[PDB]
Amino acid sequence: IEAVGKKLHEYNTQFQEKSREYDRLYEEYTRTSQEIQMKRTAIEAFNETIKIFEEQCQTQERYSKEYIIQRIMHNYDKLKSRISEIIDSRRRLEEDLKKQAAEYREIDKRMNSIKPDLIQLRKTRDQYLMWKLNEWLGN
Amino acid sequence: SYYHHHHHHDYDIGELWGIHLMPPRILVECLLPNGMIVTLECLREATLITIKHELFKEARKYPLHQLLQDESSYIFVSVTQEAEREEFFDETRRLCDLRLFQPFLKVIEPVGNREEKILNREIGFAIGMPVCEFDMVKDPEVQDFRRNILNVCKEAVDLRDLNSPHSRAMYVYPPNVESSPELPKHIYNKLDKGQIIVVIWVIVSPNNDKQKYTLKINHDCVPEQVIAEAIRKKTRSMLLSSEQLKLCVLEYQGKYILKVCGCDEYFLEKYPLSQYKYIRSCIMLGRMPNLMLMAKESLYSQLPMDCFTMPSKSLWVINSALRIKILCATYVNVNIRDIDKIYVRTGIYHGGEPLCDNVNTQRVPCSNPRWNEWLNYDIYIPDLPRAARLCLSICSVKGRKGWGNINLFDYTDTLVSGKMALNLWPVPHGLEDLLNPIGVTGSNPNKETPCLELEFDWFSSVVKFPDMSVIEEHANWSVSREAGKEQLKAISTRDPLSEITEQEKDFLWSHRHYCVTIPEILPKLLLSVKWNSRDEVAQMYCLVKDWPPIKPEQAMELLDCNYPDPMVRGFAVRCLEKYLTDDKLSQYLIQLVQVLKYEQYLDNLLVRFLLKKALTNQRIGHFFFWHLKSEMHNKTVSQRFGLLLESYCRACGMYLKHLNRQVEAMEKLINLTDILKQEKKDETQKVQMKFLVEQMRRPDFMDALQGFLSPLNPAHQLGNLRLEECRIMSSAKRPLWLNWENPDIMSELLFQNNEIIFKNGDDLRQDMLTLQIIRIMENIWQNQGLDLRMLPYGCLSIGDCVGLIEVVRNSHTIMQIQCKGGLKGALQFNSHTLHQWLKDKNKGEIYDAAIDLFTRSCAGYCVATFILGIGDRHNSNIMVKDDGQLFHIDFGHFLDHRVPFVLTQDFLIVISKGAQECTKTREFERFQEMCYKAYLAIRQHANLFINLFSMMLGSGMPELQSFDDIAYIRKTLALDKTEQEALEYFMKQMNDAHHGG
Repeated sequence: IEAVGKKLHEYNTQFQEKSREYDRLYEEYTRTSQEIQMKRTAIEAFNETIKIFEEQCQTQERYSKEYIIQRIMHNYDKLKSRISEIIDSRRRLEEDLKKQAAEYREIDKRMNSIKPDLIQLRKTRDQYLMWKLNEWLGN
Repeated sequence: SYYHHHHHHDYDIGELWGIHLMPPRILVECLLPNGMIVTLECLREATLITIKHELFKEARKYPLHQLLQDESSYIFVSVTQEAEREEFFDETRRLCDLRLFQPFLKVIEPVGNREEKILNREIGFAIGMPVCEFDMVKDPEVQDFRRNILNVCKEAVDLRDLNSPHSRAMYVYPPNVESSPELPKHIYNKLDKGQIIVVIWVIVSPNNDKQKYTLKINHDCVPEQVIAEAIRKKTRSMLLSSEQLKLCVLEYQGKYILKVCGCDEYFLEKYPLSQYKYIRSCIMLGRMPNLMLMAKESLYSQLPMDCFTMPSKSLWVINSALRIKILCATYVNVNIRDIDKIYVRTGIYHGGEPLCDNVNTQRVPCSNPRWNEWLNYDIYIPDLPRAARLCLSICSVKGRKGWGNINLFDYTDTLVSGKMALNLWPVPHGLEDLLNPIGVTGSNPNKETPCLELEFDWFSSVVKFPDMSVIEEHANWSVSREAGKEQLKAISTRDPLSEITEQEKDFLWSHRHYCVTIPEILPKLLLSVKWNSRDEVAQMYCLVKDWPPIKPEQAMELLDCNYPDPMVRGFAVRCLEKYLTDDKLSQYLIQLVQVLKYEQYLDNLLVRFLLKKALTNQRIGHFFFWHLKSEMHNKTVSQRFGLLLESYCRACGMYLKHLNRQVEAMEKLINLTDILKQEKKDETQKVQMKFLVEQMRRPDFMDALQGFLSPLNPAHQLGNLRLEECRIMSSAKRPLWLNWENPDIMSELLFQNNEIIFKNGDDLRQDMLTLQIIRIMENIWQNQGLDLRMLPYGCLSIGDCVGLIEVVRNSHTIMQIQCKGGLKGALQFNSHTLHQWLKDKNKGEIYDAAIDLFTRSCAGYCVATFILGIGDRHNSNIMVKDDGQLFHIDFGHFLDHRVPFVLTQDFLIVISKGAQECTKTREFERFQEMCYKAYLAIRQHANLFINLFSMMLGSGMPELQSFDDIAYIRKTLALDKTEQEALEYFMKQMNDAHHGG
């Protein structure tokens, strides 16, 4: 070794400290995407469900009103009280979602920032290749 | 598969959103038409007919009940977690089985009064997507496809009814046959009485009794001849004159047909007996075939169905150089450091690159990105080939120093013009190196992420042009401006990724007309065209029109990403229609499915080919369904495949019902294995198995997992679960070892108790491909007469990283063999009892045959494994059967990143015990010969494997992106070298790894 010595080897194990951090940052990235789409189809599920519970308390309108013992009662009191728990369930889902988006965009950011750096340290190894034969690779 | 590749030596001649598993008791909110919500406490395994009867028992408590109708006048409906509303007609259905989201049911009367029309939209279930998410796509291509495809469906259904009973029987139960009638001469000699002994059975129940009748008959003796000779035997009597006999073995010859005992095969087609795969396997394996006489009545009785319904200006004559307006992407992700930027790189593409493509002015490296540019690409408009594509991406590197694609033409032939919004795909995984045309990305709005807005040139109503105008490019070749050995059909014999010189492209194009004589050069010729000249291309279209046909092996190359042209592909498809047989079709069915990804438009020639066979040959239908369903989670292909699946399901017939059993069954498995893998069920084997068995005992499981067919081979019925024999193979992601009684009339009787691993974890796809390639090699070998014996066990991917693997009985890893027997501190490799292990099992003249098997198989793998550069083999990759045979499992990691199977001393000893080394024994000499013949044989058929791999580029598989990955296999098989040249190379690699040539 003459000019820049075996200093190009400490550059290689360090190279993996990000080459693998890519892989690990990527699966986190890939995972989180489905995670989101799960949440997103969940909300439509919520929607049509919410949508259904109105169609019910509005059935016992002109159908229950056609009399007004009288205590055909506590049913309606709670049919509202459940709707509350659903709208707030969906509400909770919603905020969990855009956080995961803000997360998704973050995971995207740091990946579209390593990539070029990871690639700029790729060929510095490959160019200076000529600098038993083969021994430097192992460790 | 039939036996367990076991030779007989010297025989001679329940859910809810968020929750995995609903409590054994939940409260379900029932909702009635009177407005009153009741809350019923249901057992999770209860039928809807039981919950309904309850609801209407509880109704008389709840006022306004005077408004409630007859029980048998209503239907339950709810929101499923696929976010849909579903009328629950099949009230047999268990609570836990109706995918459910929130624990509620809502009563209503059967609206849509076509009960039977909505039933059938089951299908979404088999598809894994509601058949109504289609009933809503704007894209007319889609709506057209669904409509225009049913021709094939109508065609197929006809081609089955035409011939009334037999035809169906033959649709279902296709004959399972090798595609050569000629029988290898190393098989013929295991025969060498010239012929074979079979045992044909007759059941005479309710006397239960089964009677054998052993015949020693011709190997090529068709099944009708076998039924005859069998009825001769049974009926021969001291009371029948031979004349009287002959008119009986007649007046009931053909009331019967043949059936493999124990599974569901049926020889129903005039073929040499030995051309059926069952018989040929019985030979190789040293087994006496057992077949059954089945009354046609009792076959033809089994088969119902026959049900099918279906409830639904100018030209290239333009004088301007193509421009495309790039507006604005609305989203990105990063915020500046130094030499970082953003710009929309654009290209015009036909497979790979016409025209010097264009990166548009780099402006604002972050803040809301406008470009408002026009992009002049340096080709004419009339020069654009049908299927030319806009390729774009955004990514940047280091400007100073240190993604989406679009069909330029509609499926309509119309040139694309005006406003377009293009949601972009997240960049792949081993990609920024490019701009990415390979991308399925062809025709591709996504969902809500980065979105480019576009503007295409506009000049009054534009389309492509009937082959009328096209053919009329005779004009060009009648241009003779004569002011200016042929030994080059060597380069037909040249692997597809050989990469050819511009100098050669010119040459081939020059002598283009002198290839309609050497037709197999077509691929190379097609590569030679400058595709950005409407002139060369239109001439091409015309050669192609009446080009001579080509072998499906070669004719497949024209279906990969490199040949994206309706005219090229049509010929290709017409080669496959011409002579690619149901046998070899299901060998290459994976690739043929994958290729569909680069097919530009939904409606097209290849799909219609495939769909039709799949609808004709139920054995193909099965894997066609499964290979497509497997990838429905992948949104780049979902819509295409979903749509393909719907047509298929709507026409396959009774089979649909079978497939759902299959699908319900796999749903249960995927949910169970999940619990164990996740839901903090990282407790202990003992606890887990507790759970495993409690769960499979519940009647929902019992029902789902018992009367179905093996997705690995539907001939194999799967009856009742052995249960005692079921275990979490734990020792991984938690794979399940499952055990089913084989409900066959001659079940244990005559051949098996059925076994299979379900694994929820690994991506099975690569394994799947490599097992496929092993089979293919094994086929090259057997035909060429050069007998080596691989064991490509079953392996089916059924969804995202989920699948079934075939169990092979009486087989062990070398490690197992090593632990079974021995004390000491050293290993000894049980070099003894891995040979002594083989001396036992195989005592006697059996031994020689077992050493042979080992030797064969060992050599087989040794090559296959080097060629494909797989895993890297140790003692828990390598498996031996009592039988003698060696075989590799868990290949895993594909095409390398050299010499994965290093022959340890253990294996050398097995090639009969030699003292100080066994590097030079005549047993080992014999062996080396085989390898050199094996490698040299696969060498001879290299282009095939290049293709197979190449056709397989459209698939996630991190192991296969680029053609340069297939390069490895190009190296390993010898790059430029001669046969006798490369033979040397292989040896150099044998010696380098072994330390002893």
